Amino acid sequence: DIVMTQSPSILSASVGDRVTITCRASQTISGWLAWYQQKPAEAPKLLIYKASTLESGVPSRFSGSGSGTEFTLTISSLQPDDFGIYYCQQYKSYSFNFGQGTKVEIKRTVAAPSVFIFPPSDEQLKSGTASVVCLLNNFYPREAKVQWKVDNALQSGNSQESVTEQDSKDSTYSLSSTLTLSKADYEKHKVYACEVTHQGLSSPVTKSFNRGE
Amino acid sequence: EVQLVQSGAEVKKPGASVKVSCEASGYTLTSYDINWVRQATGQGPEWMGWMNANSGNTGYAQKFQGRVTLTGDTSISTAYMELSSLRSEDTAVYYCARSSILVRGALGRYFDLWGRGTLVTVSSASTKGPSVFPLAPSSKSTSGGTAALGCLVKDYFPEPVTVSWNSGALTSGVHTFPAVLQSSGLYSLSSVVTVPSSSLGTQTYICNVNHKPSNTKVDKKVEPKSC
Ligand SMILES: CC(=O)N[C@H]1[C@H](O[C@H](CO)[C@@H](O)[C@@H](O)COP(=O)(O)O)O[C@H](CO)[C@@H](O)[C@@H]1O
Ligand code: NA
Ligand code: NA
Repeated sequence: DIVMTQSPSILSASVGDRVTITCRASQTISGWLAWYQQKPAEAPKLLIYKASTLESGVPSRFSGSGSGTEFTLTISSLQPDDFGIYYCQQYKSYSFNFGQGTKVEIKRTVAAPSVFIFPPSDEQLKSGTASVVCLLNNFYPREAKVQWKVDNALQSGNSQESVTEQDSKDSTYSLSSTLTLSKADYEKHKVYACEVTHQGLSSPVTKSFNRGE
Repeated sequence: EVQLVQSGAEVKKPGASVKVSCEASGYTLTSYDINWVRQATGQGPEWMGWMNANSGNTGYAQKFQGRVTLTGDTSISTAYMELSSLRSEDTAVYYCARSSILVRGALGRYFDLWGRGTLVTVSSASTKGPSVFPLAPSSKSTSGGTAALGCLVKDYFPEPVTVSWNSGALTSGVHTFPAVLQSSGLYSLSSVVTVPSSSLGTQTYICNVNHKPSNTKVDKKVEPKSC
């Protein structure tokens, strides 16, 4: 095997920036190197082969260089659809090794989240548990603080968050925060509130409902 | 169009074997090599082996010695990968990928076409189908002229679940979140969509949930929240 080492492991750049990513081979591989872009939930997709040949249909902004043990992938003008993980791969010999990737994150202007709240469904309550969902949609940067309040009491230890990958067109994120309670615990209170703090908001936004309205 | 179509996600107990299929469409399977590459989320892809469907010749990476078998059925343009004596650490997404038939000993094993991947999970835990609940639009799920709605897909094992909206006709504005692992050891996720609030009442919104390990296919029509 030939060990492929990539640098940096992560980078953050703005649309229009010139980006370079390097790949080092543990021993010479001549020009037998391919580059791929992997977008979320997708297989890697070929960009370059033979260190510098552009695969048909790949945008002209991508280019590759190097020989032997040191290789570089250049994106001349970074676009929102360029976010993802980039991998180099040697094909000089077994085991046709890939590097550990360079994660490319897109930077953009601050975008405040739009906040939505969902009470539990009547169907779920029938089954004995209440899931309350708070959605923070299409915001930037990813850092956001969500606090749950039930009858104004601050909650702790009964919620989970999930954040999406960056959007391929507008580079924003979305986030869900789900509060889970038993039907008995849910029926003990009235006011269910989701409080959101984010750089794009002048002051925290609260979305709330009263159990039954 | 040229495609590689893979079989669905599977769950297997440790020590068992899994066999994934890969159907070539739009090109003749025997005119190229077929390769298998796996990836566990958080790591780089790991190439497993190659097969020439015309000659019956194969080559495997040393890491998979005596555990993998690549076979084919040229009559149905299908390649197969069987991985045996499964271990928890074999949990990964398995891809099939096309490369050129090389003469001995020319170079060119890079991948110009890939299947979408098959998640294989290795676990002793019981398979559990999800419960699907509506995230109904109400006066509390609007932002100006926009309404949000969705489906909550709760308590399933193992991953993955897929969600489509209106049988794949609705994709704009959809966010299907990455799953969370609950304290129970079961997963959960939500899929949401933002639409005009003026659309509620004329448009129909149905989430289509699929959990292949439990053979669960659920359609849930999402309507304005009951008061
Ligand atoms: C007709 C045929 O089977 N062609 C395969 C070729 O096979 C030759 C022998 O004909 C050898 O090169 C191969 O038997 C070496 O195997 P290993 O990798 O050392 O286990 O290998 C290439 C790749 O080398 C493959 O593209 C190609 O389909
Ligand atoms: Na071998
Ligand atoms: Na080779």
